[PDB]
Amino acid sequence: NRFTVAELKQLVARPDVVEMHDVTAQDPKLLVHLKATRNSVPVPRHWCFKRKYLQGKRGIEKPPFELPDFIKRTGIQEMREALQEKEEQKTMKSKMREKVRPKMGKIDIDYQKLHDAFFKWQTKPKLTIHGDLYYEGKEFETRLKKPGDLSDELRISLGMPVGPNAHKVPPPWLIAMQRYGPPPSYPNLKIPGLNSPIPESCSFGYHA
Amino acid sequence: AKHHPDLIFCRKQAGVAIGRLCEKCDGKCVICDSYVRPCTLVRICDECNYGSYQGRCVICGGPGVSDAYYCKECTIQEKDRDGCPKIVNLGSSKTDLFYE
Amino acid sequence: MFLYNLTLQRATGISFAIHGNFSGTKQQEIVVSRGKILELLRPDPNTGKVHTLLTVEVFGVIRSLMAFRLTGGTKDYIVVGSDSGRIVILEYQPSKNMFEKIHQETFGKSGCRRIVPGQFLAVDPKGRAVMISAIEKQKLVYILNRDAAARLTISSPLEAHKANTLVYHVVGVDVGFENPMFACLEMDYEEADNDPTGEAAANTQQTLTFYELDLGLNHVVRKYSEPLEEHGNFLITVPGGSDGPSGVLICSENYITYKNFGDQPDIRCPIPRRRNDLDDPERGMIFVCSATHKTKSMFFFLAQTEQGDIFKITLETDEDMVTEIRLKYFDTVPVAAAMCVLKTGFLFVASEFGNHYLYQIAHLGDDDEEPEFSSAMPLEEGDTFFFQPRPLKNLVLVDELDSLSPILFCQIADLANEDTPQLYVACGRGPRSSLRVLRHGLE
Amino acid sequence: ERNRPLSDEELDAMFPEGYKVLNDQPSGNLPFLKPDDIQYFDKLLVDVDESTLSPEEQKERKIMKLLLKIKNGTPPMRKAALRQITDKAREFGAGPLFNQILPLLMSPTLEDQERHLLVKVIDRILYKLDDLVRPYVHKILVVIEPLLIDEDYYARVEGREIISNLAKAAGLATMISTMRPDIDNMDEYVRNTTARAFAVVASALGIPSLLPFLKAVCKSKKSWQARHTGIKIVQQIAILMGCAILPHLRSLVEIIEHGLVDEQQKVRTISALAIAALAEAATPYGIESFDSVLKPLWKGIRQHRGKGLAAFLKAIGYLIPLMDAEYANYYTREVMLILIREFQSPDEEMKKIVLKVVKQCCGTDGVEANYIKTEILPPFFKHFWQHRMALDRRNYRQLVDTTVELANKVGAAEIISRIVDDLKDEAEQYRKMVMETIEKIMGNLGAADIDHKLEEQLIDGILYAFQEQTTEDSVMLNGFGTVVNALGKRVKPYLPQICGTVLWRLNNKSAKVRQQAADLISRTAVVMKTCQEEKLMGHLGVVLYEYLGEEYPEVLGSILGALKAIVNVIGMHKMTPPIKDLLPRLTPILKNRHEKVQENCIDLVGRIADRGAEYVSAREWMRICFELLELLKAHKKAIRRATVNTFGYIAKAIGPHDVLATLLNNLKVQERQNRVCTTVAIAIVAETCSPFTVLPALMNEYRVPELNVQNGVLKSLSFLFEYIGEMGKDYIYAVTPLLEDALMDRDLVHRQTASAVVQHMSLGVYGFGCEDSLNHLLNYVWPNVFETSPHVIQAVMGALEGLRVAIGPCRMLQYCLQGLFHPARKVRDVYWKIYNSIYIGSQDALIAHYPRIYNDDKNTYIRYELDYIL
Amino acid sequence: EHLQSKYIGTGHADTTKWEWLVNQHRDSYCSYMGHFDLLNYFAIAENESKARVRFNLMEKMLQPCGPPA
Amino acid sequence: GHRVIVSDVQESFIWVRYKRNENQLIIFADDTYPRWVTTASLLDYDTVAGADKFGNICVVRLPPNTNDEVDEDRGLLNGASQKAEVIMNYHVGETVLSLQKTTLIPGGSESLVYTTLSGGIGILVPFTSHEDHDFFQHVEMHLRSEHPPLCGRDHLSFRSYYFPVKNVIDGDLCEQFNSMEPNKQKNVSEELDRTPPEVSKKLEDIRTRYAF
Amino acid sequence: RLPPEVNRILYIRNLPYKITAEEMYDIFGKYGPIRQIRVGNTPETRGTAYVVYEDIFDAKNACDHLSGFNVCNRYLVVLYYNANRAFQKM
RNA sequence: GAUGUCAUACUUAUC
Repeated sequence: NRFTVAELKQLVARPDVVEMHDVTAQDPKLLVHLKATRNSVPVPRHWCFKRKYLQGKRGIEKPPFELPDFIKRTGIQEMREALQEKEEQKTMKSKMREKVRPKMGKIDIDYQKLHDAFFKWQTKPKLTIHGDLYYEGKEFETRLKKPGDLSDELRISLGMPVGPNAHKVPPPWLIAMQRYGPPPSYPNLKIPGLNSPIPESCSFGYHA
Repeated sequence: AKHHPDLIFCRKQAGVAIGRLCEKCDGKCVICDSYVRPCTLVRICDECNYGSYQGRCVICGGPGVSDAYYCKECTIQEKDRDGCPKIVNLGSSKTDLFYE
Repeated sequence: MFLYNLTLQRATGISFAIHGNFSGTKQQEIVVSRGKILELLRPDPNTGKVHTLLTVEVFGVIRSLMAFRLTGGTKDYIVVGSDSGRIVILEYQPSKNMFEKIHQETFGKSGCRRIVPGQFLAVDPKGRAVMISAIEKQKLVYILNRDAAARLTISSPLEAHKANTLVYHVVGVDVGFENPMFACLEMDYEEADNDPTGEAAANTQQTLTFYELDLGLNHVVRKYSEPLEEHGNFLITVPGGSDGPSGVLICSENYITYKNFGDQPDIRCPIPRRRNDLDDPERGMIFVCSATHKTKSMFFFLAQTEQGDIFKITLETDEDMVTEIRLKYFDTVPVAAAMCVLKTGFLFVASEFGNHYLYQIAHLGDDDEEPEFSSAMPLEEGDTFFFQPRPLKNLVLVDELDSLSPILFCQIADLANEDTPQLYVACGRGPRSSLRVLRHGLE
Repeated sequence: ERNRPLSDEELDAMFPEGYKVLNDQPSGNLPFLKPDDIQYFDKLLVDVDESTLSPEEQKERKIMKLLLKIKNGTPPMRKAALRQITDKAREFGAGPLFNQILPLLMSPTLEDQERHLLVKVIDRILYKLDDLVRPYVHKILVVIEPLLIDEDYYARVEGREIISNLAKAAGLATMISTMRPDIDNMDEYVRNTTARAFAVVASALGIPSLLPFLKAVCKSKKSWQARHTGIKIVQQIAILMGCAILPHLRSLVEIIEHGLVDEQQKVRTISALAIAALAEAATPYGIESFDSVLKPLWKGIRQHRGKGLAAFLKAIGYLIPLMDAEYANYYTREVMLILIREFQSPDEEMKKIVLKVVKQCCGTDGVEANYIKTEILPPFFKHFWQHRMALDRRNYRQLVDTTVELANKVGAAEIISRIVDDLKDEAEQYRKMVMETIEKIMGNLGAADIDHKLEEQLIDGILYAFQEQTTEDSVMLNGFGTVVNALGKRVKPYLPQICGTVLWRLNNKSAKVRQQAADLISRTAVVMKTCQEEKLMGHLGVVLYEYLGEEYPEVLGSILGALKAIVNVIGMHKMTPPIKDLLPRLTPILKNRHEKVQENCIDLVGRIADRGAEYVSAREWMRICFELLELLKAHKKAIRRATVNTFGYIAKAIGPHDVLATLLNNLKVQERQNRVCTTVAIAIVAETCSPFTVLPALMNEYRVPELNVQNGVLKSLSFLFEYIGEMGKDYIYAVTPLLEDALMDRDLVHRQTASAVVQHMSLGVYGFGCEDSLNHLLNYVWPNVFETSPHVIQAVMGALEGLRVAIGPCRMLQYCLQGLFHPARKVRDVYWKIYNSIYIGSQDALIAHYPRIYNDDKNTYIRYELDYIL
Repeated sequence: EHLQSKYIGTGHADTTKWEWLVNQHRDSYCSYMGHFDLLNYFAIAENESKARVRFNLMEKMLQPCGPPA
Repeated sequence: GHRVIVSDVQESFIWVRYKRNENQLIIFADDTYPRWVTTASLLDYDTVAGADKFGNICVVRLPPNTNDEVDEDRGLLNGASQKAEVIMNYHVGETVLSLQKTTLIPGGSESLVYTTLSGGIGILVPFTSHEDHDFFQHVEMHLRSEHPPLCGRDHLSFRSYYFPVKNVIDGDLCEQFNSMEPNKQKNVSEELDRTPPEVSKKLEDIRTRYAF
Repeated sequence: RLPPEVNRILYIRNLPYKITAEEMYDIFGKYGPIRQIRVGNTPETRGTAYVVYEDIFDAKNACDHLSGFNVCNRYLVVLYYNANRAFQKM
């Protein structure tokens, strides 16, 4: 009755969306057609787990809150921290005496500054598409580079100052690239000093 | 209501009888149970308002005071186009407190 | 970016059309519904042209609209059902020049679904009830009453739903001072969907069910249900009471069947086709409109087939029963969605594809030299009724209202060497297609 | 137990220091068993000792042991026992559960709370034992039979719900087969209970489902008891279902017309009662279906006399408004003499039937007012206006309704001239009934027919009824207020005579007299402004400002209500008790632990903050805002709704900078109904004032490492978004990273609060071009749909219903795609529920958003109509 | 349970693909019969009028995908 | 110009880049919202306006990155990598069969003229400043609450039937202020702090500048 | 019919220190016979008292008629006796 | 990861 994964992969036009659990369902062809659709969203990976997607980050350290620039540019966070530091030092008698005769004017910063930060200084957040789902390890997987370009961290680790002059700004592996030739995995890669002009292509690489 | 999960509505054919609310639940919605931004009135059925049941509260069931109306979140989500939101049966709500 | 969409030219392709005294005077008025726009025209018999008096935007998809007159009144109210789940009964005010909504009865959700009522809307000839039926498994019946301040009031909608039963059409049978009856061609799809052999879908023809709303019990129940030998397409109610044979005739592919229950037999008559036209190898011909008319002497029906041959049918009946149904090819007309036969000899045909026509009836009846047929004629070997084509001789065209629907392609060009640009578009469907150039200037 | 006397040692041990005086235990931790209940729990005193001697029925003893936690145990222990009995109802079985529940509820030494707990346990075990209690249907029906005929309405409603659940679980054949020998029983009460249970089962399972069985039970001619039980069941079904037997009225009338013709008078009386119930249920209806029932009824009412003639007269009076005008005029002209001849009947039931028929006999045209005032109203005043009619409630309410109908038909002055003599009587019930009749005549008709020779006598009678009150009923004050509202400007030589009696009643030894005087002053507060009386109101306000020292809290709350009514009827800045000397005077009055007095003080504080905010020196409001946090957590549901409005008015008056810090500091209390009220007050302060000024501060409360404070801040943000609605389009980008970070937390309550905030932002900013933030919230809320908590599932369903209306049904169909044919059923059921919710929200929008499906071998699923192009 | 009996076309966890395809075809036929634009497009695509297209859409409502399996 | 906009009848319209040295045509831009568009019209070099057979009309806007240098297997979700976004969508009620951005009157501005199958003709004009667009949105929000339609359907639920509205101002609801009662027009003018002849002139000036 | 939170003993908070035993007996004995009354004589327990009645219904009627009673210039509150709340200082 | 007894905390403007 239930076919294997090989027949379900050979019968469907898109065998990349076929899984091992879809072969024992009530409709393998309908599931293969729905999973390989144009605008379909896949199922989350927490449907087959046993921690209910909330018991993984138990002992991991996390920041309390990430305030934006429009909220931190109003001076309310420092005043709230100062009020929390002043309120933590008061005893029970100082808290009971301030309830009958309170001291008005806690911070009293401004009235139009918050409206200017929420209306004129409004910044759009970093949104995402509807297909990019969320998981437990999505907040920690930030590793997801180009040939001919190097970052500042790799240049600081390797000790290669990036400059417009191509004398020392290419890495010292370019001598082997001049002795042996261009890399066979990238025929369109152009490096200055070998197949590109040195003062023109100051980016130490071009993919043309 | 949304607080008691065992409460069920009538979901019958709503006629022309407007729903009423008591003084303890005045202003609150029938489905969302909210008292902010009313948009449309509630339409009761023919069996829920007949004889002694006319002018009574749909949620509680006592004497009515004001008119019942739904909020904007029920009118925008097409929740007012359903049946009559009249609580007929009362299960595990305002029953054990009277005997204790 | 933020844009704004305005309407330069209004919609001209009318989807529904009705006639009646909406203003309240002795003259009649036509009400057209183009889906999203409702217009009112005055067929003035002095000049013969059509002049629009009011045009409103309903902001939706008007599925059905019907004018009905109350018992003992002069003004006729228009009941309209749209894609939303609310039927609106309104009345035209000649003073304010607007369509004031008298009542709005909500009985379903929005959207053009098969569970939301609004597709079929039938009204009684007396003006006591109104039936709103959906495509399948949903029906409601509202009772209109007259309050002593000359007020039109609506009661609670009754429950007349039947599960696993689709409805193709619905009409209201005439009943003089009696209970209103609604007749619908229902079709049960339970046995056709529960049997996987496929043979159950061939014996699932529609049946005419007439439900009589009981005013004493305040409920709606199915009074009669008679099966039919052919798939009915539309229904046409006949005036009765003190008039004559009250009933509801059913139209089908080369078929017209009078099926008045109780005592009258089902009288079937084939539709007279053309003489030697090569347009139907194996296909039939169904009706598209009814266009009932009564000049206080008898009753007639200006039926229109799929080709456009407008035929005036008259039912010659006995004092209590129906004897035979007679029909004859009256004239040739373009294909229209709904025809409106008004008073003083006027017929307005609103074509869904092309221009609309408004003609004057010059020779009504035409039972002098036309070879008319009858249902009691013993004719065999198919229909055996070959009518000859002829131009318009009984009616003469008076007004021609231009239109652009359907417009499949349009371009803005300045090939006329003018200052303001022009718009070249298309109109019509089939033989009535034409290329139309339009400019901002006046004629 | 709670009223047992204690010794001095037990009283001294329950008090702390610093005060100056001016075997019998079953298996350990089980609660105390009653000495009369040692029969059902007799197997619990010994040890279990499960070692090769433990059958399955001993596990049913555990079903008794949890019952020992259910009858007289702790309420957390009772909740745990109810959860263990509902979660294991299918594993334990309905057999031993019914065999252990049947002698427990049938004990002669039970109580009301134990019977309510047994009914709740039977109703809770009725959902998991479906299609399994069919042999145990009679054992539950014999225990649920006297519950419907009980005196309490809640127990009768619970018995009716249990009977409806049993009829829904056992079907229709088992209920007809079990109640079939229960119709010809010898006991009349058991037969009436079986008829009521059959009527409840017919109301819960449909009228044509039991219509041929009832017709066969009524048409069988073997004994009069079965026909009487069938007629009683038909009468109970007509009295229970009001407008539901209206399509089935002809089939009931055709069965009821066969009765009232035999030699038995009881069957004829039951048939007449069933006909009267069918006429009173569907009215005005059944005119053509009752044409064959009036001809034997008139003959039975004219040929014989007794209980059957009274039942026929009641049926004629119930069916007389259900006929035409000429038929009712012909019926009323031949039944008035029989009603006048039955006025001197010694029976109470016939007099009650005559009083019920007299209200329906004169309700339309045909009956003249002169004949009803000459030959109908003096015998109704001489035969029905007695002292014994005010004792019973059913004999007093029907008499008051008949008096109101006679005042509306004939005239209010002719009834007020005859009902004013009983207002100064020595009976409290008759005076209360006369005051209620006078209030009904003043509310329905009015006081325009009352002349000057009777208004002073009516005012004196109302003053004598109010001054001689012994109970705590508010009927006399409401009647005096209705009489004052009906008088209006005609009570102008009556205000000093009422003020001298109201001021004298405020100084007395009793405590209820001052509260009654304050309630009468509050009820007559609106009649002083319309009668050009400003000095008397200014004197009453200055008296009530000093009369706030009444030691009774019920009198102090009434004085506060009278002061609030005087401040509402007069100007706020033109009161001789001004706001400058009243708002500090009410600041220690707001710290009361009462229910009505604290609510009246909160309403007065809200009115003084909304109308008199410029009468303070901007210092007492900041001190009263700290006392507003202590006004919550009360079981009244009235002060918590006004304290948020008072805090919003204080934030709008003194600026939203001082109350927001107090609302943020009071959010960490770890108590129920104290964090949601502060969040609602903060949302009301953000909605009344500018929402931007409370925008970074609400972003600050999430910065503190606390779960309760973050949940309160999220609830406050969700309530502020729900109160804003269309104004939340500018505050969506500031709440989007907070909603993105709150949905990724491990706590499910914070995720549910973030889903509710996303649902509020979707329902408020729908149709504004903010679909990107809605999609970003839906992409994080989509893994939150697989939760096991019902509250989190309801929050995810609300977020999905908001995103389907905000982002469109196409995005909801794309998010729910490839989940309907999923292999895992736990996700497939949730996907099918989401698809059903999206189809119920928008069914026509799913046609254009439907995916393309290829054609199969035998069937075709490709849409060829939409694939073609011109 | 009751949601599938009250509102047809909702579905459950044990719903097959043929019944869902028949419900989608019935919803598409109801949307084509209700909206005038789809009926006008179907009448301009073929040579038949609006009444013949409505009769063809009403006659195809009974088993639009074929016999079940 | 050096690109192709292949409009598909079921999913959406996909953009493809054409190379000068080679002869391949690889698609690198698509849409995630199903529309089933029949006709299309190009307004700018990035955005493309299309219309569906259901009755709606949308405008697909390209992302600001626009990575077109793609030489050639998974994409984002069974498609391309650069998913486009929508910035405008409005339902008209009739299937729009033709659309063209041009100038119907000399001396005005550019506007999109659309011809549907119901005989109607629509004109979409962009907003010059934000204040006039905010005033038009306030007038539309006042007319949707003060002047309900006669069919009973909501004005906000009419354009948001299939696709939700985004920065689309319904001119038919704003142009009905001159055909209403004078008390309601005076209340709508006092709610917006203007005059009803001034509101009529502000409503007619955009219609006279954008079209006839 | 009575809630289980009510008891025979009732606690009073923020009481005047100048009140005598006769005034407390007259204020507590208005709703029924009072069995015992203990006033605080400590600086940490000043302003609080405990009144225990003989009948449970009389104690409930007294506790329902003492929350917010008019006294000298303090905000006295009447509440039900709790075993876990009275021993909070230990 | 589940079970069965106990404790703590949380949610639904519940009373």
